[PDB]
Amino acid sequence: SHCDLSLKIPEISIQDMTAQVTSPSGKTHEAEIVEGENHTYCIRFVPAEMGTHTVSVKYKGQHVPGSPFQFTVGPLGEGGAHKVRAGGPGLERAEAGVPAEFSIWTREAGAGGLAIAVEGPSKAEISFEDRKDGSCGVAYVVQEPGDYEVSVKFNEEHIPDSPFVVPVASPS
Amino acid sequence: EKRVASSVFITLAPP
Repeated sequence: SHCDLSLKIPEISIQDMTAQVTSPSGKTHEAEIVEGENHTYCIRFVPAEMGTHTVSVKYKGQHVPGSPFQFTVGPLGEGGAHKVRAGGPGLERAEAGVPAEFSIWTREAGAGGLAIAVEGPSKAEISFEDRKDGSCGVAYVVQEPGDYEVSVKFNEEHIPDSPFVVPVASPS
Repeated sequence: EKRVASSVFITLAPP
């Protein structure tokens, strides 16, 4: 019942519209389109996979303005972001140009989608290390000093203590 | 004071 995307588009008709959703695996599926109040169309998809999905929306075979759109899915209402924990120096303080490292423990949440975002005065390079011990290593490097926000989400819900505010100094 | 986003997603498998 969540409208994964809504589009207000005048003087089209639903029977000539198509909404094709591509999942992260590359699988495509046809989304359900329903017309709400106004000419506001609700596009709904029941996802089998977590992560950002793409939707192409066409009227009479032509992309609408904005297409392709994307949307993210989750959470599922079953737990579970609250069972993930993250910690380490890279969530406390860092230095510009120097890998800021931390771990994420995801084993209690089980299967899903883990998103790591870093926001601030430069673009982060992010590294992921799968470990066979139930934990993930993450590292990021940012070029510019400043306050960064580091977000860790499971199925698009922030885990405990996310977002982390991280002061990044010039190296010393 | 410019602010940019960088984000990565990981598919987590059943344990």
